[PDB]
Amino acid sequence: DWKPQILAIICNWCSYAGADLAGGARIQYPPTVRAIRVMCTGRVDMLFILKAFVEGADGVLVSGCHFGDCHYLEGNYKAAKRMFMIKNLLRNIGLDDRRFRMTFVSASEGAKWGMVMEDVTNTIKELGPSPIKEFKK
Amino acid sequence: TEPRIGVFVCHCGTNIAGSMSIDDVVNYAKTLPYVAVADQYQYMCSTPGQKKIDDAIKEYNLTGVVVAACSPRLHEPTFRTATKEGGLNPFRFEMANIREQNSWVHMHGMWDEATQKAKDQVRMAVAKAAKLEDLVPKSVPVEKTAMVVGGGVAGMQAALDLASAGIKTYLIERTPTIGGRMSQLDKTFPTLDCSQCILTPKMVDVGRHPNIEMMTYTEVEKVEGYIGNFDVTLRKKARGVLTPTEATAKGIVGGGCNGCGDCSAVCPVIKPNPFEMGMAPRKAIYIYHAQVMPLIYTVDFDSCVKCGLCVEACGDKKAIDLEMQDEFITVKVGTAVLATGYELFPIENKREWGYKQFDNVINALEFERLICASGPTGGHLVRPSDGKTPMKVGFVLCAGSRDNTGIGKPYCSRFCCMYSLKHAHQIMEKIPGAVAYLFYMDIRSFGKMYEEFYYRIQHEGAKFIRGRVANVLEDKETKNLHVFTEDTLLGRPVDVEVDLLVLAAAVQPNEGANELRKKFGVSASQDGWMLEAHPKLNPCGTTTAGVFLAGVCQGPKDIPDTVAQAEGAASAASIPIHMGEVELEPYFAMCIDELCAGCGMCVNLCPYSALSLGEKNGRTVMVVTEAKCKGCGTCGGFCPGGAIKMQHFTTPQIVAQIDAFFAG
Amino acid sequence: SVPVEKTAMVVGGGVAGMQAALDLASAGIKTYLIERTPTIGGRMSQLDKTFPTLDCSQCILTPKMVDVGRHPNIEMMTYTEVEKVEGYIGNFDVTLRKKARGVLTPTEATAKGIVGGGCNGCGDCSAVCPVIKPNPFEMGMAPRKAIYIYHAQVMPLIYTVDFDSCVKCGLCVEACGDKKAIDLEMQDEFITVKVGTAVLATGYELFPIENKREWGYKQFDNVINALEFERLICASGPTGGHLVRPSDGKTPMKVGFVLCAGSRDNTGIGKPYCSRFCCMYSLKHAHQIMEKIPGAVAYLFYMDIRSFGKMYEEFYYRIQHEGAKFIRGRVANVLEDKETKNLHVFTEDTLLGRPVDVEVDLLVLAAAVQPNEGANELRKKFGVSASQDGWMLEAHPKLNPCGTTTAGVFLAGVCQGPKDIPDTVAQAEGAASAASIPIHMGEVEL
Ligand SMILES: Cc1cc2nc3c(=O)[nH]c(=O)nc-3n(C[C@H](O)[C@H](O)[C@H](O)COP(=O)(O)OP(=O)(O)OC[C@H]3O[C@@H](n4cnc5c(N)ncnc54)[C@H](O)[C@@H]3O)c2cc1C
Ligand SMILES: Cc1cc2nc3c(=O)[nH]c(=O)nc-3n(C[C@H](O)[C@H](O)[C@H](O)COP(=O)(O)OP(=O)(O)OC[C@H]3O[C@@H](n4cnc5c(N)ncnc54)[C@H](O)[C@@H]3O)c2cc1C
Ligand code: SF4
Ligand code: SF4
Ligand code: SF4
Ligand code: SF4
Ligand code: SF4
Ligand code: SF4
Ligand code: SF4
Ligand code: SF4
Ligand code: SF4
Ligand code: FES
Repeated sequence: DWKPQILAIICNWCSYAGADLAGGARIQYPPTVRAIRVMCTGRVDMLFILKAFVEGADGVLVSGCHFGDCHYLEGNYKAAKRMFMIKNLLRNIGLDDRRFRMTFVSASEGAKWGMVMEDVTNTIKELGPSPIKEFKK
Repeated sequence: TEPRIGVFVCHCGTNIAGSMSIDDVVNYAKTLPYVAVADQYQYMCSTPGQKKIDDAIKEYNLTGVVVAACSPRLHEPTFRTATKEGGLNPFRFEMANIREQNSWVHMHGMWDEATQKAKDQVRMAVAKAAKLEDLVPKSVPVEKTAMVVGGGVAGMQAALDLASAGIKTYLIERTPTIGGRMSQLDKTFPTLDCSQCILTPKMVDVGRHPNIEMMTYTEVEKVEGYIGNFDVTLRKKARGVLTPTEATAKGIVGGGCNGCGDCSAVCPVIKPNPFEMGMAPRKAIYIYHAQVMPLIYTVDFDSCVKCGLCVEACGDKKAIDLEMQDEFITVKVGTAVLATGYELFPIENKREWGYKQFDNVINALEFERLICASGPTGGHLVRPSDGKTPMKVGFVLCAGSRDNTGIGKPYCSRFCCMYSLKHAHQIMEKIPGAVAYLFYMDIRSFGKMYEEFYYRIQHEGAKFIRGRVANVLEDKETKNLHVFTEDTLLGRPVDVEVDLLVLAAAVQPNEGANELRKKFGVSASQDGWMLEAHPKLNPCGTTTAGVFLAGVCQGPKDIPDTVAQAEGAASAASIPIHMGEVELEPYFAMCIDELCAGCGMCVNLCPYSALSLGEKNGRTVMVVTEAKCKGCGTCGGFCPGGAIKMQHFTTPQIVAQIDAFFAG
Repeated sequence: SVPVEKTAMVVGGGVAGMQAALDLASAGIKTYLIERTPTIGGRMSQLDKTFPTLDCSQCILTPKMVDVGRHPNIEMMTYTEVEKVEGYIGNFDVTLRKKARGVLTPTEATAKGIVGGGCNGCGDCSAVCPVIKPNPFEMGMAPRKAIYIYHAQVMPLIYTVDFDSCVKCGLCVEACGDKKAIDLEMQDEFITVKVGTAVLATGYELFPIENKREWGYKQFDNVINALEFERLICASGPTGGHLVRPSDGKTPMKVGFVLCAGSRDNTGIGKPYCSRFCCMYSLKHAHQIMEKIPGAVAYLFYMDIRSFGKMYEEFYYRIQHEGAKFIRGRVANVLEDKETKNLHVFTEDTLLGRPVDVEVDLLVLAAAVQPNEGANELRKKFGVSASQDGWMLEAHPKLNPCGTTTAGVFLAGVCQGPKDIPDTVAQAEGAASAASIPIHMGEVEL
C-alpha cells in the first residue's frame, strides 16, 4: 500500500478559511494532503513547487482566491502566471503536468474543498509515484 | 543547536483525542530535532493552559513554542499573548491546526492515518518555529494636518468635520469661491428648500473656523510621500486682489477688498460668467455671485487689458495688484481627501438633440440658473430665441446615459430623474397654465421621500410619456421644438410641440480630475470615476494609504449621500491623525540591499505602489515604503535573487516546512 | 458648558453598527456595541452574494466581525437590550438588560470563581439536545436545538440557549462537563453605564406579505420571499445551496420574480415608498439561478427597473445578456395547479401590450422593507422622532443625514431609510464622526 505524498500551499484568507469551514461542517475526505498556509499564494515562488517536486512530492496543489477576490487585490493573478509557467516546465522536463494543479476555493466553499481533496487524491493514486524518486535525486 | 522549542498538544476535550492518539503525537514530538519539552493538556485555550505554557517557558528556557491545536485564525492572538506573558516575542509562536484539518475531517475509520497526519503537521510546525525571529512592532508618525481638495458640499463638510474634530485642515478650491454645484441650484428635491439658504450657514462656518485654511483660487501642483507624511506643492494662482490679512502682511494699513464692488462698476471689459453657465455678463474683475464665501473680487488676467481704472475705483485701499504672478507653497499634510465633484457631459455630441444648433434647447444646469431668482433674469424662465415666456416645456431624461453607443455614458447619473421632476414642478408653479412633458425611460425615485415626490409631481399635472426621444426638429418661423419619439405605453408614435426643451445630460468627472487622481496615485474605475479600496465595505478609502474619497468624484450622488460620504471620509482620515501613529503590518517586506541588483522588475508588481527604485551607497537598489506594504508576499515570491525578505514567511522558513514534510 | 464622558454606545451590531463601533474605537473612544441577537453579523450575514460585484457576503464581513471581537476599546454586549435611557448629551445614564444567555464566556466563568473556562465553542451540547425548534437566522426553514448558535461564522461563539423552549433535562450540562459553561438557572441582569453619545443602527425587517392575498405567499407552498431565497441559495443554508421547491424538493427549472411586492402602493396595505434595493437583489437572484441550475430561466415581472448606483446599470446589462426575461408589468394575481404546485402568474406585459399567464416552478416576492419590531420603542427611549414613512427622522434632510434633533444621538443605516451596503457603511462612518466630535472636544454648550 503505497501512500501518496501531496503537498498543499493554500492562502490564509480564502483557501485556509474554506478548509476550516469544511472541518467545522464535518465534511469527510481522505487524510492525504498537508498544507503550508502562506498569506496570499502570490508568496508562492516557483522554487517552492520545484523544491517540493524534487524532494519527493507525488502531487502538488496550490489553492488561492477567486479572481477579483484576493485579499491583497492582485496576488492570485501573479500566482496564476507562475503556475501556468510551472505546468509548461513540468511537461517539458518529462514530468506529468497533471501531478500539479491550482484551485480557486473561496471561504464559503467547504464542500468544494472536500471535493478537491478527493479529486487530487484520486488523480495522484492513478498517476502513481513520482518518477523523480527512482532516478537518483 | 541553540533553538529550543516546546510542543503542547490540546485534547480539546475528546474533540481531538477522539480521532487520533495524543500520546503517540507527544512521544513522537519528544524526538524531533529542536524539542525541549512535549506536553499534553485537555483545554489549552483556558487559563490553566496559558499557565502551563508560561511555566514550561520559564522552567525549560524555551526559545520558541509550538501549539498543536485549532486553527490559528481562531486562537492565534490568545497564544501570542500567552507567549508574550512569559518573556518571549509574540511572533516566536507557531501553531499546528490538528482539529479543523485533521480531527474533524478524519473521524470514521481513520485512526492510524489521522495520527500520522498529526505527526506530519507537528513536524512541519516545529521546523518552521525553529527558524522564527523576533518581530518588534513599529509604527510611523503621522503629521497632524489634513488636506481637502475641492470646496463643494463634500469638501466643505469634510473640512468642517475634520476641523471640529480638532485637526488643522487645508481646503483647496480651484475657483475663487467654495460653494460648488450646490451654489448653482435654485431648489432641492424633494424638500424644495432654497439651496443657497441651507448652504450659506455652512459656507460662513467654513470661512470663520480657526482650524480651516480656506485656500481658494489655487490647485495642487505636485504630491510626494505616503500616509505618514504627504509633501504637497500647491500653486496659488494670481488672484490680483489682496485680502485684508494679505494687505496687512504686504505693509499697507489700508484694508484689502471689503467687497464694495466699485472696480466691477468701472471695468470696461465684458466676459461670460462661468457660474451662470456663460449666459450672464461679468467684468474682468468680478465675483461669481453676491453670496460668495471669500468676497474678494478676483481679476481675470487673461481678459484684463490693464487699463487701470479699477485701481482708482479702489483708492486708499490698494487692494488690486495688476502685476503679480502665481506663488508656490510647500505644505506638509498627514492625510488627503479628494472631493473634485463633476461636470456635465458634452451633449453637443449626440446630434439628434439640437443642443447647440437649436437655440431653445438647453441643459439642466442652464435651466437651474435661468429659473433661480439670482440668475441672468429675475427668475423668469424665458425662451432664449425671443425672450418670451414658454408655455410648453419638454424634459429629455437619460440624455447621453445608459448609452452603449460609445458617444454617451453607459451608466445612470442617479439624480437626473429627481431634478427633472423638480424642474417640472417649478415650471408648473411659476408659470400659470404651463404644462411639463417628461419623456422618460425608467423613472428612478429610489431615495427617502422620492416616490412621494414623484406622486406629487404627477398629481400637480405633469405628463409622463414613456419613450426615449428619437429626434428633435425646429420650426423656422417660430423657434419651437418638435420632439419625435414613441409612447411605448399606448403604443403610438408621438410628436410633441414644446416652446422649451431641457436635456437631463449625464455627469462626468471635472476636467483635470484625472490628472489630480494620478498625482495622488489613485486609480480610476471602469466608468472613469475614482476607484475605491473596496466597493462594498470601504466606500471612502483607496488602495493608496492616507487618501480618501468624498462626493460625486467617487460617483454621482445626491446631496445627502454626498454629505454622508464626506463625513465618512473625514472620520477615516481623522482616525490616524487622532491616534498619531500608523502601526506597520507585523509582516512587511524588507529589501536586503546587499543582494539587490537594481533590476526594478518588482516595482510594478505591488498593488499598493510600496516598492520603488532608489539610491543607497551609490548603488541603485529597491526601497520599501513600509507604510504601504501589507505583507502580501508577491514581491518576495518573485525576485530571483532572494533579495526581498518577507518576515515570518521568509524563504528559509517555508523551505524548512517543505523539507520537514518529506523527512521521517 | 458641560463635560462629555469619553464613552459611546452603538445600538445594533449590524454592518452599520459594526462599522460605527470600529470607527469610534479606532478614534480611541471606549464604545459599547449592544446587540439584540446572540451574534452581531446582522442581515449581511444572511446574504449569499452581493450585487453588483457578486462577492461572497460572509468572506468580506468575517474580517470586520473578527476585529470587533478582538478590539480592546469595544465592549461587545450581545444578546442584550436597552431598558432605559435618561440624561442628555453630557451624560447619558443607560440601563441595559443582559438577557439570560445561559452559557458563560471564559471571562465570566473566571469572574464566577471556577477555573474551568466557559464554552470554547466545541458544539457538543447541541449534539445531545432533544428539542428541535426553527432557526431565526434561516427564519423557520432549518432545525435548531434549544442550545444553539445562529450559524458557524458567529462572532461571539458562545452557544446561547432559548429558555422559553428548553425543558431543563440537563443533557447539555453533561455534554459540557468539566467546563461548567452552562447554567440553566440564570436570569436577566440590569446594568447601568454612562455614555457621552449614542448611535442608533437598528436596521430593518421584511414587510409582512401574508397580506396582499393576490400573491399566495402563505397560501401556496412554492411562493417565497427574498430572504428565504437568499437562505435557500446559499451553500450554508438549510440545504447544500441547491434551490429546491418547498412543495416536493424537486429542482425548479423556472422561477418568477415579483418586484415592488407591497411597494410604491397607496392602497394602505403595502408601503408608499421604494425600498431602493429590491431590483438589484432580484437581478442578483436571477443571475444566481441561471448560473447554478443549468437551463433554468428567470422571469422578472418589473416596473421601473432601478439600477441607479455605481456599476448597477452594467449589472443590469449583464443580467439581460445572460438571458433573463423582463416583462414590464406588475403582477395582477397568482393561482396554482392543484396537481403539480406550479404557479400561474397573471399580469400584463404592457410593452407588447398583451395579457400574460406565466407558469413558474417557483415564485419569489421582492417584499418591501420595514423598521424592525421594537424599533419604535427604542426610538422613543432616546427621544427620536419618526419620518412620514415610519423611519427614524434625521436632523436636516440635506445637510445632516446622520444627526437627530435630540443632541448626542445619531443615526446610521437602514434605520434611517433603506440603503445599500456601501451607503449604509458611509452613513455609519459619518455617524461615528459626528459622535466623536463632542467626545474629542470633551465639552459641549447647550
Ligand atoms: C442640474 C442639477 C440639479 C441637481 N439638483 C439636486 C437637488 O435638487 N438635490 C440634491 O440633493 N442634489 C441635486 N443635484 C446633485 C448635486 O449637485 C450633487 O449631489 C452635489 O453637488 C455633489 O457635491 P460635490 O461637492 O461632490 O460636487 P461639486 O460641487 O462639483 O464639488 C466640486 C468642487 O471642487 C472644486 N474642484 C474641482 N476640481 C478641482 C481641482 N482639481 N482642484 C481643486 N478644486 C477642484 C470645484 O470647483 C467645486 O467647488 C443636482 C445636480 C444637477 C447637475
Ligand atoms: C434580500 C436582500 C438582499 C440584499 N442583497 C444585498 C446585496 O447583494 N448587496 C448589498 O449591498 N445590499 C444588499 N441588501 C441590503 C443590505 O441587507 C442592507 O443594506 C444592510 O443589511 C443594512 O445594514 P444594517 O446594519 O443597517 O441592517 P441590519 O443588519 O438589519 O442591522 C440591524 C442589527 O441591529 C440589531 N438590532 C435591531 N434592533 C435592535 C435593538 N432594538 N436592540 C439591539 N439590537 C438591535 C439586529 O438584530 C441586527 O443585528 C439586501 C437586502 C435584502 C433584504
Ligand atoms: S485551544 Fe483550540 S483545540 Fe485547544 S481547547 Fe481551546 S478551542 Fe479546543
Ligand atoms: S474696488 Fe477694491 S474694495 Fe471694492 S470690491 Fe473691488 S477690490 Fe474690493
Ligand atoms: S485694469 Fe483690467 S480689471 Fe481694472 S478696470 Fe481695466 S480691464 Fe477692468
Ligand atoms: S437618473 Fe433618471 S434620467 Fe438620469 S440617467 Fe438615471 S434613469 Fe436616466
Ligand atoms: S529586489 Fe530583486 S527584483 Fe527588486 S530590484 Fe532588487 S533584485 Fe530586482
Ligand atoms: S508584500 Fe505586497 S504590498 Fe508589500 S511590498 Fe511586497 S508586493 Fe508590495
Ligand atoms: S458544550 Fe459547553 S463548551 Fe461546547 S459549545 Fe456548548 S457550552 Fe460551549
Ligand atoms: S437542558 Fe435544555 S438545552 Fe440542555 S439538553 Fe435539555 S432541553 Fe436542550
Ligand atoms: S427597489 Fe425596485 S423592486 Fe424595490 S420598490 Fe423600488 S422599484 Fe420596486
Ligand atoms: S489572499 Fe488568497 S489569493 Fe491573495
